[PDB]
Amino acid sequence: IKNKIVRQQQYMKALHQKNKDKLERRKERARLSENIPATIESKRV
Amino acid sequence: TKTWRKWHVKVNQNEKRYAIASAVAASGVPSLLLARGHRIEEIPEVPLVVDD
Amino acid sequence: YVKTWFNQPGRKLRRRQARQTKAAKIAPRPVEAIRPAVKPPTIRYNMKVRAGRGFTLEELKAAGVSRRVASTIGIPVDHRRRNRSEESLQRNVERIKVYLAHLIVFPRKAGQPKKG
Amino acid sequence: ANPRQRNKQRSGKPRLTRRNANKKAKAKIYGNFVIQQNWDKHATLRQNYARLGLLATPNYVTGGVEKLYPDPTLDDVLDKEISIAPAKTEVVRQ
Amino acid sequence: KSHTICRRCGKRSFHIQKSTCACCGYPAAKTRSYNWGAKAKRRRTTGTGRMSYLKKVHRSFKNGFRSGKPA
Amino acid sequence: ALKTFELRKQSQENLAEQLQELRQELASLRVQKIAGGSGSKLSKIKTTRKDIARILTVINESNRLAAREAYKNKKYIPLDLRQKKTRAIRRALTPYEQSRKTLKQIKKERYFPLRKYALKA
Amino acid sequence: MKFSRDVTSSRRKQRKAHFGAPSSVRRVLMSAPLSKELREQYKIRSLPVRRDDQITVIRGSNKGREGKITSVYRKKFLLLIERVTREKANGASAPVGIDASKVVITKLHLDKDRKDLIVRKGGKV
Amino acid sequence: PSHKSFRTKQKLAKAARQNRPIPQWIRLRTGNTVH
RNA sequence: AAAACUUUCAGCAACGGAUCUCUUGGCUCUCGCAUCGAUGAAGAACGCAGCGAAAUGCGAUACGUAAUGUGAAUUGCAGAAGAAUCAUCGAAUCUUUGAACGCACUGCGCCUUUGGGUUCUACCAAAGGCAUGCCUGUUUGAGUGUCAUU
RNA sequence: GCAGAUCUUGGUGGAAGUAGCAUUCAAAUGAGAACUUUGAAGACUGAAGUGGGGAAAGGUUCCAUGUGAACAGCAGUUGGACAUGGGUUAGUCGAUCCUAAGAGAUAGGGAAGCUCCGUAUGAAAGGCACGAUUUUUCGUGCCUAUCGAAAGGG
RNA sequence: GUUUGGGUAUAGGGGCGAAAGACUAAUCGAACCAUCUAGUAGCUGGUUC
RNA sequence: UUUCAAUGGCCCGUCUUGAAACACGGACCAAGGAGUCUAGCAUCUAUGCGAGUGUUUGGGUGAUGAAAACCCAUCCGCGAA
RNA sequence: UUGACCUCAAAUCAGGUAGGACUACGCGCUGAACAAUAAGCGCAGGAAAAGAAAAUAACCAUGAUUCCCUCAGUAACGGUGAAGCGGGAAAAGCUCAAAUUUGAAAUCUGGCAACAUUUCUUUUGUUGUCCGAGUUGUAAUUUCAAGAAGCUGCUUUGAGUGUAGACGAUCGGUCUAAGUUCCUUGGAACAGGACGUCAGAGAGGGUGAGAACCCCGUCUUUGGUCGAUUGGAUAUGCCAUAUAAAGCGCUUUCGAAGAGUCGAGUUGUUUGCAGCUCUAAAUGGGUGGUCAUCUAAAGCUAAAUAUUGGCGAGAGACCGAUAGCGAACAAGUAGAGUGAUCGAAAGAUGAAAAGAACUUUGAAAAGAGAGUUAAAUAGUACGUGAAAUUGCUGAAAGGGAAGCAUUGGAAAUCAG
Ligand SMILES: [Zn+2]
Repeated sequence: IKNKIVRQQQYMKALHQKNKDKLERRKERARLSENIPATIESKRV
Repeated sequence: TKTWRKWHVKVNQNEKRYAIASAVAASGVPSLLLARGHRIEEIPEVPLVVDD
Repeated sequence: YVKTWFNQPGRKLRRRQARQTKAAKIAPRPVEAIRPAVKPPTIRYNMKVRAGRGFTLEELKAAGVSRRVASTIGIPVDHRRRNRSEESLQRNVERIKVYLAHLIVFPRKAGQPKKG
Repeated sequence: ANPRQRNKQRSGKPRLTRRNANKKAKAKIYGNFVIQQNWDKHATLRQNYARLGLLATPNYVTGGVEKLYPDPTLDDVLDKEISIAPAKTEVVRQ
Repeated sequence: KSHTICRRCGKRSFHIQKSTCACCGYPAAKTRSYNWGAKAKRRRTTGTGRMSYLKKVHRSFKNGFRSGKPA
Repeated sequence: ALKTFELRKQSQENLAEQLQELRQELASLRVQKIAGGSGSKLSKIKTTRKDIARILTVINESNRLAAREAYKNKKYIPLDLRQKKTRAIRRALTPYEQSRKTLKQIKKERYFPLRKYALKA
Repeated sequence: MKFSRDVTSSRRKQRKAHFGAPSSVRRVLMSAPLSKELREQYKIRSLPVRRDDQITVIRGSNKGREGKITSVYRKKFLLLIERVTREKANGASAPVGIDASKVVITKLHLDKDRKDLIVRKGGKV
Repeated sequence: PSHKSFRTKQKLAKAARQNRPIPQWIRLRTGNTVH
């Protein structure tokens, strides 16, 4: 959106929509063995 | 600002012809070409005239 | 109200192209018609000679050009002007005669019915 | 800036662009074929007429003309017949 | 309410009692307009709507308003 | 979908039965959209709508070409079959009558037309 | 220098025309050079990019990569080449767009139209 | 009120439905605005 | 008279949005051309996309149809595979309004033709018509208007 | 080229955290309960209601579900908020029809003119029947706008 | 201890004059809007290294 | 640079008056913000020419931006009584 | 009785046509306060209007209109303020009324019918036929510059319809030279260096940083090629109602010329024009100075000229987000008002969204590790990030002001 107020407003609606749905799945879910934080050391060649 | 500001300037046709004559004569002076900023340090002759 | 002149070089060019457009059409004949020589009407300018509007009926008749064919070959006619002296007559009669000598008139395609 | 110009600025329909303006382009010769074959499109019509042997105007010229190089009693005449005029150039002769 | 929606211009400027629009002068045949109202003119003049037909005409002019079909 | 050239190679009542069939298919597809459909059906809606438009276009042009044939070489033809350039152009003098001249002016241009000439320098 | 009054040298107009171009115009804008071998074989210096063409990335961080064009993204002036991707945080791969001028066409997806286009541009096939 | 012209029902519905959240996918297609 | 507090200075972090650079905008000048509408304009309203609110486009054939050109896209996702949210554009479509035209401003009429139905002297639907002034012609008239008719 | 114009626009201070703005118990729900919900107790309007309906007016504001960004001179699990969907069914009820005071086009007449006066006015102001068909060219007789009431008439 | 809802019509200054008429106004008393207008300044305030 | 010591130091602008003081403006910062363009006249200086002087109404001409530059027919302005 | 005609009606009669909008420029009308102004009203076009002398002049005369320069701040009028001449731009001229075709209404609309034609099945005609219009006058002929009618002997001539090719114009598609070699820096080479290439192209734009050689272009092009539609000529074919029509030149013959208009009186507006009363003439009438000049009361007319609008184009010693249009972005939008009207604020992540997976804390919003990136001192409250102002830490000062100046001390820190 070339209009700065509108692109900001849509982002805030997008951010709320994303955060709400991320925790909708998070509360539904509540894994540790598989999902581990990847770091630079783990990504070292 | 107005568009009828004076943009063009009158000059007597004699003074314009004077300045053009003075400009050509200055072009034939090697020292003025160097001060002008021309790299004519190896030009065979000033004024430089080539064939037709 | 201020009238500016920023279109002065533009007006100059547009008039040149109008002459070029006119010549593009009428290509061999001149872009201007031949004007007569008249003497300006006052004691301050009567010693001069300037261009008139057209040639008088008496001038054309002495030059052998009919008032109907004059316009066809580019000779304007001034039905209002008259020749009060023979000097005006001779000045413009010879102007027409010189113009005729330098003129090349191209023939025209005519209709010719088969019978009489 | 007009409402009618802002209308098509925000529009999706393309502008009706026409490309017709090329200054310095002199009108091409139709009319006479002999004049067309000998007309050089660069020159002016005064230069072209003089080169061809024709008079652009039969009247005085209202200004200075270009100099490119350093140039080196009723009855008798009312009755006289002007003996035509010479054809200077080839095109006039043609 | 002293004004209602005007049938012509669609603005809520149609005076009920006078039965006349204060904006466009409806139902007079001509539209209300004033030279002292320069901003009022630009608010409703040509270009403020669609100009659907004028855009067609402007587009048709270049070819000389030709009709028919291509070869 | 429906190709316009093979559509134009058919008769008007055949084009009508195809249009009726397509309108039924469109109605069924919009019923599927309200009941919960797949992307294929939702994409089929637009194609069917364009196919209806193509059939209607072919029917209308065939109808109008018949009207043009019926009115060919007639003094008066339907307004929608007449030219539509602008209102002003329709009111203008035709090139014929804009070129009408009196016999007086015809004789003038017959006997004294503008001549072709040139001036020798 | 440009001498035509039909072409504008204005930066404002040129950038508006570039970023306002329709897809048919961006199709010309998204052109790539032909490789040396293709150039001496077809007598054509450059061609518009078309899907399934075989190209080699010449410039950028992916200098040297090769692959087919999986999509020409005309609305962004981008070429998505197979296997030239970027690994997001979550593990999905986002294809990396390359400007058409930064690749070189090593093999063309020849059709009847492309052959007609080739011979049209003073070429040979 | 209640005895309302049908044009009013269309007029009221369109005015209200303008006040509606702009879709998420709408933003994803570059740009779309309010008002 | 230590701390707090107040002030000063420096550092960091805030608050704010100046500066700098930029710029599909504006403004000014010049040049070319002449094209709205009863064949319904300008304007207004309402609608239309697989997922759309504005803007854009379009009008129930509704982000378009035909035709011609280009030649393989669209793109946010899904989906599809002479493509296209492409260009050009000579064929069309073009709801309700508006000079706005049967009369009114949710409505109420008249005329012509055709059609439907599980019911046919009824009911229903469809299509095409019905404004004003003036002109030319046509037809039908009126007049204790001017006459002719053994 | 600004220190000032009770300068313009924006930003931010001190004043200043200042001026200020008839319920009780247990339970349930909730991360959270002075404000929600249920039960008990105590009270308030007392048919002139804080009751129950409509007109005009608003326009979805009705209902259900979700959320607790902005609202809330406090707050909320909360609002007439936000989001998502749903909801108004008529031969008999209203409009539709009629007229009212009045308005108003038409006929005409003014007016340089936008327009004004005028409403049966010095308007050719619209019908009905009859007939063996009448020189197969119609004779005879009779009678002579619209808008304005969702409270009037039906 | 006759008001009122909805719809409506419409004259609207002042003196002069017995009246009629006038003599200037008016759109009544006014209000609001937009242009004219950048009305009229011997004045106030400010006027930049 | 901060701070201390000793010494000195009345708030800036505006206005009024012989002069003050009043009085008016000033919470703070940033950005903006006021002798400009044009026509006429006059002086002085410079420049070109000089009993002359002034090309740019207009015409010619200008291929490399042609709104420039370059050229000047007839007039006319002022001066020379 | 029958029938002519006049006048006046009617029809959803056949076929047309008017309105409204735009309105920069143009022509009328109306018109103030302080200006043939603004506002108001009417009507146009691509230009409009004006226009072929009831014009100037006083000359050796000029010669429609318009426009520019000059005349000229002159004459006049009492500050207002011309015009003739002169120089230029562009140039083009004309049609009626008034005449007996009178040996012939010779003229025209419409219906129907064929036949062609087309920007076009959309356009435009032709031929025939019939009904009408028209003698209360339609053609031909004439317009004062003349002219008619006779006469004469010279010079003249198409309102056809094809084809061909050339020359122009408009539209649309198409054609176009040369590095992406080497090294360094960088996330990216378009930077620096090296070696080269093209240039009738070293304009501009794009591409991950300054790109003539990567791309679009640019130049060639003041053209090739392909169509499409046109324009005026040229050559040529066919047709041609010429028993015709013209120009010139001659006269023992003729020569019509516009009325409630001019004008006079008087009242308004500013001599022109309007009202009112009165109301002409025929070498008459108008206008200038006996003379000159012109010929009103009917009409058309290209170009030079104007153009804040319309459809486009090219530029700039212009503005650079408080500027430039009110509006660089949802801009006449949100919003306000019963209404006429009023009317903003608001541009910048990055090369790429790669827009932060995953773990943990929290009810959640978020936080913290982590991750992407050249960079998060780029996290959408996103380029740079000033000051006012605020919190924090450090240092110091402080008994009812503070700022400041001077001189040094102390502490800290610089040249050194
Ligand atoms: Zn209205």
